Amino acid sequence: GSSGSSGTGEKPYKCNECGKVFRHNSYLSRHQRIHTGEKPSGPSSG
Ligand SMILES: [Zn+2]
Repeated sequence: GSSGSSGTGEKPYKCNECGKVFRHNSYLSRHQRIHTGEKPSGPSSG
């Protein structure tokens, strides 16, 4: 799971939820999606 307070990769774009690394942000943002998604707790955006 989340084993590592701070991770350093060879790419400027790396996921924190899983840890995987990507080349472009687009792929990162779209990917992170698989993580996000849950009941609304606090008002962030609307
Ligand atoms: Zn991820």
